[PDB]
Amino acid sequence: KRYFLMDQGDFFVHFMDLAEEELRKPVEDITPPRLEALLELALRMSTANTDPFKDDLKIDLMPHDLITQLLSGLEAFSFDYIVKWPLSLIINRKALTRYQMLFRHMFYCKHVERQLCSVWISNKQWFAGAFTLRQRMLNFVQNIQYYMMFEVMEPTWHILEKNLKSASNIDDVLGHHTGFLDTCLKDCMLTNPELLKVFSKLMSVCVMFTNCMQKFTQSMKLLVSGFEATINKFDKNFSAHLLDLLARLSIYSGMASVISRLDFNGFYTERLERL
Amino acid sequence: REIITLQLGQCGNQIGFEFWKQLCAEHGISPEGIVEEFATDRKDVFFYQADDEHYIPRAVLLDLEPRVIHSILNSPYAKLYNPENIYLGNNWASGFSQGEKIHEDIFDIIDREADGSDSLEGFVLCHSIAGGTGSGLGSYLLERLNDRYPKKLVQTYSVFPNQDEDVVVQPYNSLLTLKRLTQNADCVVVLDNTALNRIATDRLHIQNPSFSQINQLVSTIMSASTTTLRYPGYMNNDLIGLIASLIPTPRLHFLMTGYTPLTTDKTTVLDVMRRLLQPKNVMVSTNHCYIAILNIIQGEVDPTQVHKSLQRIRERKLANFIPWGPASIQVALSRKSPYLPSAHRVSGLMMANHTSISSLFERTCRQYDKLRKREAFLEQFRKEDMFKDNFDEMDTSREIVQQLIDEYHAATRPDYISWG
Amino acid sequence: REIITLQLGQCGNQIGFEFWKQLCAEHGISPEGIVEEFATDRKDVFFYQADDEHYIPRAVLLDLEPRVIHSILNSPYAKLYNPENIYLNWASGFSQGEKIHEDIFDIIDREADGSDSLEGFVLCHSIAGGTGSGLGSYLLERLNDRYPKKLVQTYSVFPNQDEVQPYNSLLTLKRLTQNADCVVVLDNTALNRIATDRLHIQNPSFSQINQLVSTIMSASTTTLRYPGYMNNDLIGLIASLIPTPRLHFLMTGYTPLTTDKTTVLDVMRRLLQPKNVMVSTNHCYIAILNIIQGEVDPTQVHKSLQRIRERKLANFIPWGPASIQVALSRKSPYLPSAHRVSGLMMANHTSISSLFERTCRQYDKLRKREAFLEQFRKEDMFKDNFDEMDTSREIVQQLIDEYHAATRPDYISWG
Amino acid sequence: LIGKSINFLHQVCHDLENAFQGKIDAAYFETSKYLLDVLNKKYSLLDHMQAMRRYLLLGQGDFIRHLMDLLKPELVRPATTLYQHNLTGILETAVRATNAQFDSPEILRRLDVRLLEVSPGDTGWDVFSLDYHVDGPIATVFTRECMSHYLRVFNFLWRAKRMEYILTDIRKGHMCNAKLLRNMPEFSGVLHQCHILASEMVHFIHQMQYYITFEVLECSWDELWNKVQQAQDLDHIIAAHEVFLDTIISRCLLDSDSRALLNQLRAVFDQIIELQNAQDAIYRAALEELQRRLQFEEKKKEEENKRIGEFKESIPKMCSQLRILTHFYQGIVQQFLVLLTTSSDESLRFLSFRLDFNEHYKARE
Repeated sequence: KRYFLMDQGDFFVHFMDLAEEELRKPVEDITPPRLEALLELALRMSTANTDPFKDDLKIDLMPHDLITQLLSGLEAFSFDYIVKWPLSLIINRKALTRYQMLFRHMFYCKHVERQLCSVWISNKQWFAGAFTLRQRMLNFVQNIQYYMMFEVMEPTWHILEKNLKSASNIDDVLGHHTGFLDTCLKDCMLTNPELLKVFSKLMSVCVMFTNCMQKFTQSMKLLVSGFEATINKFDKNFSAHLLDLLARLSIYSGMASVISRLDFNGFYTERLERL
Repeated sequence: REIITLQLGQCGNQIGFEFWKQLCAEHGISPEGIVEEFATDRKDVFFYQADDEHYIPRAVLLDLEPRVIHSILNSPYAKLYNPENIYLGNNWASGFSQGEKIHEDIFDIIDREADGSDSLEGFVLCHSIAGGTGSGLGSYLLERLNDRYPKKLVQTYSVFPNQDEDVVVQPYNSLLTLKRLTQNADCVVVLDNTALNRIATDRLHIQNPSFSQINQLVSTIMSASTTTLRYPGYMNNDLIGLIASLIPTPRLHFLMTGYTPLTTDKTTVLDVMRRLLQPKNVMVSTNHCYIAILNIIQGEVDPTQVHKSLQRIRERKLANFIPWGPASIQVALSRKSPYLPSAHRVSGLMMANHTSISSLFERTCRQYDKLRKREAFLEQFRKEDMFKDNFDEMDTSREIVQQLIDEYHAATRPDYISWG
Repeated sequence: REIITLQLGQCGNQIGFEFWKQLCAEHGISPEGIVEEFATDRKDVFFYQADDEHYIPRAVLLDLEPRVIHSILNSPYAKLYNPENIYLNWASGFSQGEKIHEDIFDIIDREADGSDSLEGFVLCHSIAGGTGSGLGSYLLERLNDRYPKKLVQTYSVFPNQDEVQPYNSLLTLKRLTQNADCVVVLDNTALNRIATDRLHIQNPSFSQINQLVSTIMSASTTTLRYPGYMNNDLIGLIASLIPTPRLHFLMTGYTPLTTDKTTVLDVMRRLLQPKNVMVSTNHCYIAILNIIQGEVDPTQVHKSLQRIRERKLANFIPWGPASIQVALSRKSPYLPSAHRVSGLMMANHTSISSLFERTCRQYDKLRKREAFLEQFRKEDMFKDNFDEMDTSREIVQQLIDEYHAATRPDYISWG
Repeated sequence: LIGKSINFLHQVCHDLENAFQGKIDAAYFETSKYLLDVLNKKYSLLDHMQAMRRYLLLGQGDFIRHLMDLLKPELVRPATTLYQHNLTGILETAVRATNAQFDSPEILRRLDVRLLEVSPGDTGWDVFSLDYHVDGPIATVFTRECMSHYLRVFNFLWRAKRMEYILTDIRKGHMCNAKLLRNMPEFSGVLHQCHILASEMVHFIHQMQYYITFEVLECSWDELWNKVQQAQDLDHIIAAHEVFLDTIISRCLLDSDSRALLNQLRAVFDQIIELQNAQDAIYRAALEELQRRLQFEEKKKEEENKRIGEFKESIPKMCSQLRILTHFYQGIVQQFLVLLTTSSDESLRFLSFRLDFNEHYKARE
C-alpha cells in the first residue's frame, strides 16, 4: 500500500517527472527502460533509504484490461508481488490479483491533472472564465484524488495490528488480513460496482483538457477564442454528470466520505438529486 | 525537475537563511550538515545529495552593498552551507542599475545552481518586498528569470510591507515590486506584519524585537506549509498539480497561510481542526472565504478522531468556502521526521488562496493612491527621477493589481465566471 | 617490449613531473624510489629497477632552454629518476630540434635497448607556449622519421586564455594534426569555471591545473598501468578511441571534480551532464572512455551502462560505433582515496574545434596586420617563406570540416 | 552424499526408536569446511584458482601481454623459433619480469603451454596457449574435458587478443599515416575508406573488448570467488565449477548451444586477421612516397611538384581499393550480430547491444 496509490510520494513525484516526456504519451509509446533506471535513482532519492525493501517491486502490464483488478501515463502500469512461504500465507493469487493490476485506475488522475497543469505552465484579452474552468475542473480531480486515498489511512493500520497481533492463528488471521485489504481499498472509487461509469465517459473530455489545450498553448499564437469555445462545453459536460453520480451512489446511512466530501462546497452540492 | 529555492537581498539572507535553518531542523540536520540518526524525505531537491552527506541547501546568497553579510557568514551553520553562492541601495532604481552593470557573475551563479538539477520546476526567491536591495536588485533578478526562463514557474516567498506607520520608501517600492510579482512571477506565498502582530498579542509576551523575531515565524510557517512538497504520502506530493488547483489566472497567484496551535510557545483534533477556520488564525490581514483549505496534519494522531475531523468541521461552519465548484477541505495525514522535540503536541496548517489577500492588496493600493495624490512622499530623488519615464513600472502596476482585485473579489463570490 | 614517457617544454614537463610524483605514490613505492616495505597494478610498462631494487621512474626529458623547469631539474627527484636524461616563438623551437636530430633518437634507442625493446612513447606536451611548441613537434617527428612503425603520441593542454601565440598555436595545429597518434586536451577558461565551483577565488596563482591533467594523461594509459585485460597494448587501447585518426582530439572530465553516496547508479548519470566537461555546423559526442575506479561492482556497472545507453544524455553521431565505453581498474591498496566510485573520463568530441576556429579567426585577423612574428634571426632563416603559414589554414580547416561533417549521417564517405 | 564426499578426507587428503529427524542431516558439517582447507591449501586450489583468474583466464592481461611483447619478434615470425630451451623458460621469466612478480614463486611454476593437437602451421597466433597444468587431486577440477574447455576459453580470448593486436597494429600503420604524414594534405582523402573500415573494427571492438572484460571475464568470476572459500565439498565446487565454466563457455562464442554463430563469426575474424598484411601493402606505396618526400625534406634542410600531380592522379584508385573489402567484411558482421539473437539470452544479447551502442546498426545500415 506504500507503493500502490503513489504513497511513497517522494519516489512518485520524481517518477512522473524526470522521464515524464517518454511516459505521458496518449497511445502506447512508453519506453520502459528509462523508468527502470528511474526506478533505481528515484527510489534511492526517495525514502527507500529508510529501509531497503525494494526487491519485491516488479512491473506488470495488462492481459485483459479492467475486470482482473477486482493509454499510457494514463493507467501506465502496476506492480507484481510474490514472497516465500510464511508471508505467502498472506500473499496469494486471489489477493495478489488485487496486487499486480491496481492503482492504475488512480494513476491516470495524477497524470491528467499534471498534464492539464503543464498547459498552465505555457501561460504561467485573457477572459478569466477560461482560467477559472482550468482551476475548477482541476479541483474536480484534486479533491476526489484527496478523497480516493487521503481519507482512511491510520485506522486501518491501527485495526490491522490489534486484529492480527492478538489472534495469532491463520484460520482467523487470513480473514483479518483479507478484510483489511478491502477496507483500505474502499476509499478508492477504483473499487465501485457501478464503475461510476459517467466518470469514465467524462474522462474522455478530461484528457482533451490536457492534450487539445496543450495544442492550443501553441496555436493561440502559432485563450479568448479556442479555449473559450470549449469552456462552455467542458463546464456542463462535467457539472451535469458530477452533480448526479454522487447521488447515484447514495448507499451509506471514514465512511460516506465520497459523498460528504463533494457535498461540502454548498454550491454545486447537487443539481440532479438522489431525493 | 526541482525547486531552486533562491534568496535575494540582505533581509532575504536573514529570512531565507532562517528558513533553511528551520528546514534543517524540520528534516533533522545538525549544524555541520550531519543528518539525524534515522537516515524520510525528498532530500536532493532541497538539500543536495553529496557523497559523505554534505547536505548543502539549494539556496543562493546575493546582496548589494554588504552590511550584514559578513555577520551571517560567521554563524555556526557556515558548513551546513557554504557553496559558491555569496556575492555582492536604499531606493529601488539604484539596485536595478547596479544589478544590470554587475550581472555577469551573480547570474552566472544563479545559472550554475539552476544547472545543478534535472530541470527547474520553480525558482522560489525569498524576497523582502520593499527593502533597499530586495527592491531594485531582487526585483531585477525576478524579471531576469522571466526574461531567460519564461515558462517555468518564477516564484517568490515574501513578507508584505504592511507594518503601519525598516524602509523609507515603503509603498513606492512595494507596488514597484508587486509589478514583478503580478506580471513577471508565476506563484508567490506571503505573510503580513499586522496579522502577526495580533497573533503576537496571543502567543507571546513580546514587542520591540518584532521583525527580526518574525524571522522565526516566517521560517517555521514556510517550512510547515511546504511539507506536502518534501514528505511522502498517498497524494499531493508534487507542486505542478497542487498549486494549479489554487491558481487559475496569470494574476491570482498570491497564496496566503493559516495555522492552528498559537498556544505552542492528547490535544483533541476536533478543536485543532475548527481553530483553522477562525478569524483569529490567518496570517494575512468582510469575513473573507477560502478558495481552498489544505490541512495535512503534521502533529500527533488519533485513529478515530482523524475520522471525525472533517465530518465535525463540516458542522461548525465558522467560515464557509463560498465556492464556484468542487472546492472542499484537503485534509490528510503527513509524515514527520523522528528524533525532533516538541512541547506542544499537535499542528495543522494551510497555504491557499484565502480571499483576505484582496483586502491587503487594497491596503497597498490605497497606500499608493495616498502617494499619487499627496506629492509630499513622492520620494523624487535624482537617482530615481530620470531612471524611468512615466513610472509605467507602478502606475500600470496599480491597474495590474486592480485587475487582481477584480478577480479576487469575484473569487470571493459565486459569480466567478467573469470579473466582478 | 614496453614504452616511455618522453616529457618536454613547459606544460609537458610540469604535468610529467606531477605524474611521476603522483604515480610513484600511487604504487607501493616511496618518493625517493625505495620500495614501501610492506609490498594488482602494473609498474614495468613505465618504471625500471636499479640493481639494488630501487624504483627508477623514467623522466626521459627532451626539452629546450627552460624558464621554470630548473626547479624540477634541481630537486631530490633527480636521484629518483637518475639515468642521464637532462639535456636540451615557434620556429626557433623547431630549428633547435633540427640541430640535434641524431641524438634525440639515438639515446632513446639506447634506452629502448635498456628494455628488451620499445614499442613507442606517450608524450606530454605544450600546445603553443613558446619554446615547447616547434621543438616537441620536431623531436616527436624525428623519433618516427627513424622509427617507421613505432608509436609516438602527444597529449597536450590547449592554452585557451582568450589570447605571437595565434601563430604558435596554428603551426602546432598544422604539425600535431598531421604528427600526433592521439591528443588528450584541456582549457584554462573552463578549468577556471570549475575552480569557481570549488574555491572562492579566480585561481590567480596557476600551475595547479597539473593536479587534474596528470591523472587524466596517465588515465589514457591506465588500462596498462593497471590490469586492463583487453585493449591493453598502447595502440591496443588508443586506436579504439578513434573512428579515423583525423578525429583525434580527446576532451576530458570526471564524475566529481570536487573529488577531495557515489554509488554505481548515480556516478554515470552525473557524468553526462554539461557541468562535467572541462571545455565549453552542428556538434556531437564521438566517444566517452570513462576509466572508472574505486569500490566498483563489476557485475552491476555493465547493467548501469545498459541503463545509461537508454538515458540518452550523450547524443553521439547517427553514424559509426560512437559510444560510451567503461574501463574498470580495481582499487589497489597502496594509498587511501575519497569518493569511492568515480568515472574519470576522456570523451572524443566535436566542440573542441570551435576554439580552434576562434584562434583561426585570430589568425585571420593577424595575417592582415603582421604586428608580431617576433622577428628573430632563427625564425627569419627557417620560416620566412610565407607558404608554410598559408598551408596551416587548409590543414586546420579540414579538421573543422571533418568534425562538422561527422555530425551529419553521410560521413560514411570522405568529405 | 555424506559418505561419498567425506571419505576423500581420510583416503587422499592424508523410524528406528523415533530418534530420526536430527543430527543425521547435520553431520555434513564435517564435510562442509574441513575438506576445503586441505584441498585448497595443502593440495593447492586457492593457489591454482588465483592463477586461473590472474593468468590462464587471460584475466589480468598484464603477464599475458608481457610475454607476447617479449616475443613480438618471434611469434609473428613463426613460433617454431621458440622450443623447450625457449618457451617454458621465457614464460617463467616473464612472470618474474612483469608485475606478475607480485604472487608466490612456488605457484608460478605450473604456468606452461598446451599446443594445438595437430597443427603444423605454428605461428604465435593460430597455435598457442599459456596453460596452467595440474597434477594430484585437483585434476578432478581440471580434468581432460575441463582442460579442453579452458583451451577453448583461452583460444577465444587469445583470438580476441589477436584481433586487438591485429586491428590496432592495423591502426598503427594508419597512425604512421597521421604521425609521419605531415607533408601531403589529402591523404585522409585517400585513406578514409580504410580509416573508417578501421572504425568498423577498432572503434567497434572497443565496446567488444571491454564487453569481453565485463561480461566474459568479470561477471564469470563473481559466481566462484564468493564460493571456493565456502562451498561444502570439492565435488560440489566441481559442480559449481562445471556450471561456472559452462557459463563462461556460453558467455563466449563457444558453446554447443551456440555453435551456429561460429561460421559467420569466423568470416568476420578472417577479414580481420588476414587484413594486416594487405593494408600494410598499401602503406608500402605511401611510406615509399613519405620516405621520398622526407628525403626531399632532408635535401631542403624544387623538383618535387610532379609527384603531387602523380598522386592526385592515383589517389582515386587507392581509396576505392577497399570499398569492396569493407562491405564484404561489414555485411557478415551485421548479419552475425543480429543472428546472435539465436543464442544466450542475457550474455550474448549484451554482446549484440553493447557493440552497436548507438546508431551504427539501425542507422549506418
